[PDB]
Amino acid sequence: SEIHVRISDFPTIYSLRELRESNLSSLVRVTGVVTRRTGVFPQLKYVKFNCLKCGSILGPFFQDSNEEIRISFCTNCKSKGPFRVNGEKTVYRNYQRVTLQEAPGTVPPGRLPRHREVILLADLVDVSKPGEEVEVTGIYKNNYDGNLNAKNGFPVFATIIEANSIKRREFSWTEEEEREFRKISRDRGIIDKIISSMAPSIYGHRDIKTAVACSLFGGVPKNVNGKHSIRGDINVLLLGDPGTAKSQILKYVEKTAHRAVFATGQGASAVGLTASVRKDPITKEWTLEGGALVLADKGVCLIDEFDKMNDQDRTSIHEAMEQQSISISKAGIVTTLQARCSIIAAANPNGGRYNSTLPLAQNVSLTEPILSRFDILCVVRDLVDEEADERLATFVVDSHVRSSPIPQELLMKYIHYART
Amino acid sequence: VEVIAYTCDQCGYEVFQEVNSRTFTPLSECTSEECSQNQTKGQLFMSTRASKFSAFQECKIQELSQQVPVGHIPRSLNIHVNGT
Amino acid sequence: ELGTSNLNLDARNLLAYKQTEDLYHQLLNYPQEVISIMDQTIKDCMVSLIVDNNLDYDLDEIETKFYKVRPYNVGSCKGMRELNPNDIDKLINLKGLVLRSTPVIPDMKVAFFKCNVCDHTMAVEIDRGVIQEPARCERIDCNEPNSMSLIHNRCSFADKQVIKLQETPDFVPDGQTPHSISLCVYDELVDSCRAGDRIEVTGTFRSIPIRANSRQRVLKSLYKTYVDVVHVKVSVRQITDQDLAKIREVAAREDLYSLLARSIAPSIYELEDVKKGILLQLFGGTNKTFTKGGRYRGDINILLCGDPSTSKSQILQYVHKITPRGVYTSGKGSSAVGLTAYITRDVDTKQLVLESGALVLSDGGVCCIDEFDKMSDSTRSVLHEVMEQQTISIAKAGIITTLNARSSILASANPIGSRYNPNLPVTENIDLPPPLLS
Amino acid sequence: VDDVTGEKVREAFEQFLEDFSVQSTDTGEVEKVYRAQIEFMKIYDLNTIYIDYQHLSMRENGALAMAISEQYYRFLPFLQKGLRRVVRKYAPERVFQISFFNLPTVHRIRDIRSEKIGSLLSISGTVTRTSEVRPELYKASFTCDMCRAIVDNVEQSFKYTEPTFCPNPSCENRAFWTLNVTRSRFLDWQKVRIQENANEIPTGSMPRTLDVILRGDSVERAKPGDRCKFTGVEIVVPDVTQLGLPGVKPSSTGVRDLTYKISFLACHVISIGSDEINELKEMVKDEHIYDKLVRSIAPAVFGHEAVKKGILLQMLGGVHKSTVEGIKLRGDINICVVGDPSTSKSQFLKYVVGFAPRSVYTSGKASSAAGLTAAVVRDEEGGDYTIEAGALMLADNGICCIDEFDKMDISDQVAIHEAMEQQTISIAKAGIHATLNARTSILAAANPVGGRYNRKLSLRGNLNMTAPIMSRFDLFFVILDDCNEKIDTELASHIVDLHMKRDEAIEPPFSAEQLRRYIKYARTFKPILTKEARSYLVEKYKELRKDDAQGFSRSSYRITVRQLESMIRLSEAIARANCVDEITPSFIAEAYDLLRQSIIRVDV
Amino acid sequence: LEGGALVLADNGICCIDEFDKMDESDRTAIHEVMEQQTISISKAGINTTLNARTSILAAANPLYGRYNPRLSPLDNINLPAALLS
DNA sequence: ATCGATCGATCGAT
DNA sequence: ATCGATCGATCGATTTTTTTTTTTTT
Ligand SMILES: Nc1ncnc2c1ncn2[C@@H]1O[C@H](COP(=O)(O)OP(=O)(O)OP(=O)(O)O)[C@@H](O)[C@H]1O
Repeated sequence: SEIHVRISDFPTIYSLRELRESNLSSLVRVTGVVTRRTGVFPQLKYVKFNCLKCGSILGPFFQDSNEEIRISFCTNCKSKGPFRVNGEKTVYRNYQRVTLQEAPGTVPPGRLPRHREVILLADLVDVSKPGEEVEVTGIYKNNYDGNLNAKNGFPVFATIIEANSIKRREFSWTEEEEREFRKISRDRGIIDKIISSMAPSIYGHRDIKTAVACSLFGGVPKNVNGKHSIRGDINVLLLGDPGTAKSQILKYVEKTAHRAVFATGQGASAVGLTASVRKDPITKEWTLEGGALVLADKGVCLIDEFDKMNDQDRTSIHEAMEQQSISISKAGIVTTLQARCSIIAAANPNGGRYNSTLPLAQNVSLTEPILSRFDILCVVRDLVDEEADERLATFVVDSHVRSSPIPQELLMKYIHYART
Repeated sequence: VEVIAYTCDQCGYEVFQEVNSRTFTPLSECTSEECSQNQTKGQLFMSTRASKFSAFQECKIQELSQQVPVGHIPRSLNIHVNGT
Repeated sequence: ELGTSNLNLDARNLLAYKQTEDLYHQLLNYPQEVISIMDQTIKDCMVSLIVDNNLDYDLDEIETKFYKVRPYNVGSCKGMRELNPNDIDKLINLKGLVLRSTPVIPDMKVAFFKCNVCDHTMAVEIDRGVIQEPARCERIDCNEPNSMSLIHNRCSFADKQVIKLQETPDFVPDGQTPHSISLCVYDELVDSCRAGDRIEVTGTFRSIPIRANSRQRVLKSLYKTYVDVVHVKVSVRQITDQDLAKIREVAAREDLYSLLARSIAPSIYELEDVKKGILLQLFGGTNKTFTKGGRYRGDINILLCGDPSTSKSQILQYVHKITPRGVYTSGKGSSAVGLTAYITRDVDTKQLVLESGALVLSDGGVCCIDEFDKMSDSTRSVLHEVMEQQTISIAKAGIITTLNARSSILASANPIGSRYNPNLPVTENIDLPPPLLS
Repeated sequence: VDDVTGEKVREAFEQFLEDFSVQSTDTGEVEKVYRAQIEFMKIYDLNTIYIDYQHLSMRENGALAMAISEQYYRFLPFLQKGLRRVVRKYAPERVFQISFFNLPTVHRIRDIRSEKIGSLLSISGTVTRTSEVRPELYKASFTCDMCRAIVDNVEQSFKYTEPTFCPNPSCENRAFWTLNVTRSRFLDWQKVRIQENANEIPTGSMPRTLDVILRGDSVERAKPGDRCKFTGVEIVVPDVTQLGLPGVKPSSTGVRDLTYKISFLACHVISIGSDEINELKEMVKDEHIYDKLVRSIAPAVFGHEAVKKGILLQMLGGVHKSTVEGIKLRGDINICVVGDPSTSKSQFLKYVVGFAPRSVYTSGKASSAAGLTAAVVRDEEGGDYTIEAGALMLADNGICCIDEFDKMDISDQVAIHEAMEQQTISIAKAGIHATLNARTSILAAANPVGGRYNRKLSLRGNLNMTAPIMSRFDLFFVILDDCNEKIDTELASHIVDLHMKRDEAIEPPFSAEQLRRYIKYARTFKPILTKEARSYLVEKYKELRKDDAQGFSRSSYRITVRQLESMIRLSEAIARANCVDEITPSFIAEAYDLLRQSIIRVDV
Repeated sequence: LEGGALVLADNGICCIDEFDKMDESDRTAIHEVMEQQTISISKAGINTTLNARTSILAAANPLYGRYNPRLSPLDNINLPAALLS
């Protein structure tokens, strides 16, 4: 018996720290990085009173997000027979407070990102996940209270906002979309335009992209009653070449992938590459997290040049691909974390363009057993060839002239539609 | 101080209120009988030159450790030094 | 002439002299009231002095200016810990260096008031330790019984600045603790006292109660105590014209380039060419800012090195006294973080507070360096920044600050030999990198 | 009375504010101009004004400005009310903000005294810990729903409660509530605390900061860690956290004993501490400027010529954009120039570091690591994992310079190389994931392992570093120094004049500023060579690397195909300097030849 | 504030053990305590340098396990040369 | 536990 | 006699709070 529209793009396109009382009470779409949040709680929704002296049910009152007053004199009489809520006939709803800081990539230099409260009601609640890059269309207000008896000087109601809508970083299929979209699928040669739509601006190896096409497309686990589901995700590996587009491609997959996370090698890109979290009740509740792959589950892993990685984090490397569930010893809290991610790897060969004609075990310091978890090895080349760059440099120059493949929306929907 | 000395100003005299332990509840207004039953009660606050004081020191006292049982712990004992 | 007022008195000139022999007592019995008559009498004693010269200082208004006594050297007070209860209010000679200086505290003088009507501005001074506001009323008079409006920005104020001070009277009873001292002060006494400085500051004793609950009217028993800070006594340069000529004379002297060097480190023996360098650096260089940029300064830093216990360290120990702004730090005890931007929590205000580093206070004047060879590799890098930019860039923590440090520096060097030994490579002997060394 | 006492100065100032402070006539800046300060303000109607305090100190001879000083806070209202009365006289949803400037003197925090309360005062010092903005009330609807509210007014002093007069109504009140935000006018505010300046403080006492809230449009104007001139609005606020101080803190003697503290409001602040385009057209006409821009580059340095140009070239990158879908093609550029120490290669970095805006520099040895990395910062407290950028981000879309990559070792060479691929970098440790944007032009200098040549040294192994970080930067551009008696006299001549206080008269063709503004004019361009001469560039790359196949012991490299990419960004840099879009092959030859010598430095 | 040790031992003898394990933080202080007549703290707002008249004696153990006669002097010692000088 | 405000009545004024 | 303000008895609300297991850095 209820619905509300999320609607659509409403610039704004304002960030965080830029907002004003001019923006208050009027809906403002806003951007920010998802942060820690409370668990979903029941909301008072519609108030009602079994009261005291005056009789039940008295009928429900509409409150509140969030005020609910004042019930002075009523329902019989007045008081002391005064209004009080009862569990019966009282509608409720899900509620979640959330923290979302402004995006560090959008963070002005040397200035600390600002914290922002994130309100959640109805369907919007719990749909968000912490650490996500996200957009929100809210309404900025002085809301609420104001006491805050601490301030006082200068007297203010601490600002809070609930976005009508939320969107992950930064699309879904529909009938009329998928239906003709199904008609695309019937062709067999579609496989090629999948290479054609693979990385059209990249050119590159049709072969290297083939392996790209493979793990990128995903697959069934598949479960074995009542035991292991084996591994439905591809662990992708790339033997690099200096000067080659290799580092660039996974980045294509980045905006390509519905769910994607790239921590690169180490030093270390986000984040710790593993779950370090210990609580700490106190303080205030602390926060718990897993490895980098925890951020995206069923989403493919993105990493490059493990050679620059520390061996400690590199243990989780072979670790993640193995059990397909994350685990660590710190500290008192005990669980079993299950994360399933396709895993991409591209690392540059030791030394020169090609390490040795001798077997890649000679090529790489990395152990075969840890490499063993890699089903696909992407090896590249080559020594200079005459026409080779004519086939590319001419391609490349024409690429930069800007200033066949499926539209990425279709192809990106294609896989997600498939994985779903 | 054992007893504050308030002074009524207007009615004057002298006020002495006992105080025990760590705290006290200070008197106000005027209790002076000249200001008693008269519409005007004199103002008063403590006169430190007037009121008597007592020097108060204190110390914890640890056990000699030979007296102690083989187990448990040394017992500190709060004491409060006063006067000469 | 100066119209400075605030006379510092003497104490004791009431002894031995007559009369005032009892006033010398009577002042020590009740110093507060004594200053009250005396600050006023000085006014009339000025006014009485001016009537003989008749028209003075344009004219009678300079007498309208307030005068006051700031008496010192009252007997000799014994440390702090000795202090008697009987001593409640009397002048006290004291010594100690300031542990902490609090931010200036505002105080009440004359409270400002208003009613609902008219609204009207009638107010009464804070006066005593209480503020008594009439229920009504000014304007319309009337009455009527309106709440009395108080705008605190209108009412009078003055500075009272709290300083906790740990005295070091020595003669410490043992096992007595290094007790400290509370102080409030007032006006010029406020803020005029730098923290960390041993001082003769004198004042009457003071103790006042405080509410236990800080809600309930109940006060906690015995009163907390603080200093009345009656008087202070801690311990651009403008040179008189004549010795300046002696500079022009001493400059005419032939050996000043040398004779000054013997006076540079008279305590020190030989190593004169070493003194000669010390002689140059203090006067080292001249600023060129050009049209823009430039600023190679005069800043010149020469590292001393050689045999251990050459008394090479006595120079810097000595030179440290020399420079108006000097710097001296041992190796490995000083860190690159100690050279700039501490940014520690104030911890009294419960908020992080940025602090200039060793190099920042190093900025200006000479700087001595112990164990520069022993210095951390994170160290010298902040210095290489100083070596080139003549500045320190702090982007760390919450804020970006690229701060200038322009200052002389000299490092003490201890050869790893420990003897430098005959022959050998030169630079390799000193250790440290050639880029650092050259 | 006092109503009129300020009202006197009111009409005194109201007429005064109407009156012309502009003495300049004819050429100008011929009056009024304060009314124009309204007019241009009426252009954007931002409800604020800049006005000089000094000019009021002029006409009234400061006598009114005297009233502006101590009697300020009390007399604030008469300023704008008459101004709004002037507004009502002139201009038409109305609340205003006044900003004074050019105050007689700046005062220190230690300089601060109680007599200074209610008196506007100029102060400066470094910013610390700015706070996020929260709306303040000062005007709002608050009244009891019984019988009706109808009351929006006053309650401006910080309480913010409460409603008093003509409640409820009609029952006696007082009463209770009701604050209505739906009808309220709010503004600002963000809170900050200025740290006292470092050079001011005597060591080692340390400075004592106090809180300065930023009211008015001055909010958000604050940049933390910056010393800035502050207009006074000195005031004060009650402090309930002072106990065991002790007082005396006087009471109302319903008892809450007054303790007021120093809170300095920021009313106004300054961060310190047309025909020009004709010059461009006058500059754009000059052909020799292509040479002149170079000779005007860095006179503080002696010679090295072509090395200079690239500096400018690093100062204007390529399109750093497109071409879809997709990936955004670079963009940027890189150089690390190396050679014998005392080459004064330092001349370049310190040149442009104090030259180009937001140009960042480091010792290039101990940042330590983060530095550019996230710490990641601990603790909080109350939390952990605080993410610093740090270091080289802030140079974003700007030229970054460092020294001796061999000094920072490999540990950060990883991420250093990382930022060179992904540009913007993702970062954290056991914290929340993040991807930080760094798109930054980068140069640096790492001294030769021998600091010499070693001419027979292949530059590849000569640099003490990996090829990818090597191949990433196009290009390093080695140079060497040796004694030349002609130049030794030239060095003896040219260099000492640098040492010289004079002659400082010697100059390059261009003022560094006029070229820099010209830079931005050059920055505006997005020259795109789609010209078929680009095809000619291809074999030029073919002819570039067909020879480098044999042998590999020469400058190879390969050469890298990315070299053609920079070959793109080379022309990307060239056309901007020449101002023409779509460039030319002759220009293409230039960047091509540039690489040639760039590459030949790897020869022998 | 509560001081002690060197500050407490000033104008008197200070006996010391585990002198090799006093590490750096102590060594530099007593390194300065060899400059004697001073204790220097630039820490916090405290800039003071207070007189330490302390008489100094510390017995310290040779490099592990015990001293080896074959070991040359100063190789056996765990203390810095400038510290022994 | 005490302090705080509400609220009730009553004795004077008009 | 109507109205008030005045005092008092009525009513009810406010009184403690930071240390030992940690963890990314060389
Ligand atoms: N086959 C190719 N087709 C098109 N462009 C290419 C190709 N190979 C290389 N490039 C170009 O070279 C660049 C390679 O950069 P990338 O992001 O791949 O880092 P990387 O070279 O893999 O780093 P490293 O080689 O040091 O690991 C890209 O900008 C790309 O445009």
